[PDB]
Amino acid sequence: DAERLKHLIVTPSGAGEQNMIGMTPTVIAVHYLDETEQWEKFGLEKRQGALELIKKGYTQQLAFRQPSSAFAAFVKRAPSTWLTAYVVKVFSLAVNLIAIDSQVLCGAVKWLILEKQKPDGVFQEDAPVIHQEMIGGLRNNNEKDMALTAFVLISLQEAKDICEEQVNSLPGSITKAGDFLEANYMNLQRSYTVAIAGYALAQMGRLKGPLLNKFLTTAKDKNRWEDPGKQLYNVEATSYALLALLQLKDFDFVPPVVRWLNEQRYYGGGYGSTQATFMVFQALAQYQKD
Amino acid sequence: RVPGDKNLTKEGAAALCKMKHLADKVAEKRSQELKDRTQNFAGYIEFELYRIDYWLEKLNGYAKLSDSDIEKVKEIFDKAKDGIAKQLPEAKKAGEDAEKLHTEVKEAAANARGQDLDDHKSAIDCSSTGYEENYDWSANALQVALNSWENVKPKCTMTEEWQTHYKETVKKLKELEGAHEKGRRAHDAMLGYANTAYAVNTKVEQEKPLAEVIAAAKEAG
Repeated sequence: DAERLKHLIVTPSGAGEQNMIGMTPTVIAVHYLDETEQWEKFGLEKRQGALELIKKGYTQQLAFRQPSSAFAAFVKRAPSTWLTAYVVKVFSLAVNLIAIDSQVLCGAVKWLILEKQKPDGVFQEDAPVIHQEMIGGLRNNNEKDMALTAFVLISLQEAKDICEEQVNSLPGSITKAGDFLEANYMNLQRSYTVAIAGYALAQMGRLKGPLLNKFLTTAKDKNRWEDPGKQLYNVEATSYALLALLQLKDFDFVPPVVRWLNEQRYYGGGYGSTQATFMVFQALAQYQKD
Repeated sequence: RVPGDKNLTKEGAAALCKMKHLADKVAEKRSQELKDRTQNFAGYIEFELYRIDYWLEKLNGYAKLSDSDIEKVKEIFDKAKDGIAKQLPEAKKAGEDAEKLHTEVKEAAANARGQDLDDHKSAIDCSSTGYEENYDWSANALQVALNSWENVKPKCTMTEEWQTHYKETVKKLKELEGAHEKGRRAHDAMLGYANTAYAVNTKVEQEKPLAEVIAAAKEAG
């Protein structure tokens, strides 16, 4: 399992978007190897070198942090709600790996809540990312308000314990975004949005009743959350859906889902693999943990 | 246990299982949901007041605005706070009522479920009521379950002291649901004003001219 993950140790480089594309593989590979305990089969001496590359990616990313605590590809470009939420998502997972500045992370979380969350709980993207390949299933844009609100809310839930004391509006922001998702869940048509909003709601104990029935029923052959289209999006959605199954403590439906994800033999990679690499390894490392 | 005229039927045993189940879901789940959701409404209204204030601090994107232009934005911001604050005395009263009403709803349903359980006990299985879960735990669902029992109610039979607590559960759950609605109609009335103010902040940060920010404020109401 670890011999195929050597290509994931990437030296981060480039502007605000490219830095997070290059940073992503190294971060989740260290996280997968710590949890699954495969550092003896990979190379024990290589862990320190990987942390320095993650610190290198973290420090280079701060060159793109705007006076508003928001992120964009370049400093003179309008900040991206998706990019800021993604930075919050990678830094939330890298707190155990490298030293993350709490003001940098909690400033971004507070900017998302104060600037980009609409009064109805919906997160708004007013300046999309140039690299559309790094957003995964969000690219279709079919149900933009529902899928982007699930994405940002997942990032806020992962940064909740770190920023609860610095961002006083975080608790209420999380429930307001979860209210919108819960109210419009049963009308979702895309299997990708069922899995990303399913997990966002599962994180706050609201994936239950008819919402839990629709979530488990959109799974084709009780193993995958497949949408007719991209095989990269299906791996990403089934990873968000596996993280919801573990959160629900439903260790009855989990075995054939993990079986399918393993049967794919997905090891990350370059072009377009940002969300599928981050999510397939976050979900497989969590399955091993639970 | 008192003597009666008719034997208990399948539709009589199922009505008893449903009334115990509805009271259990109200005492352990529904009551808390109605309280949390009613009290969150007042917190959202206050957040929009606090949030507009933070945008008002930025008039001291926003730096590109001329002296005359900032007064127009400030006026729009001050009038949105007026409309949002107008809804706060009804949403605070709803959340204060839902604090007292929750404990009366939780208590009455718990008492109605301890005597209703002893009404089954040989005891009635009640496994088909959990299968036929429709997740409707309103005072109207509790009422139609009581109405269905009242039609198949054998006058050997048992006494109905549990019914006095169940009748109180229905009455108080309607009051609790009415407090949820009183705070829902206040939250929704606050949305128009908070949307106008949100649309201005976005247009002002996108450096759109004064005519554009005013046009966007008008469309969000």
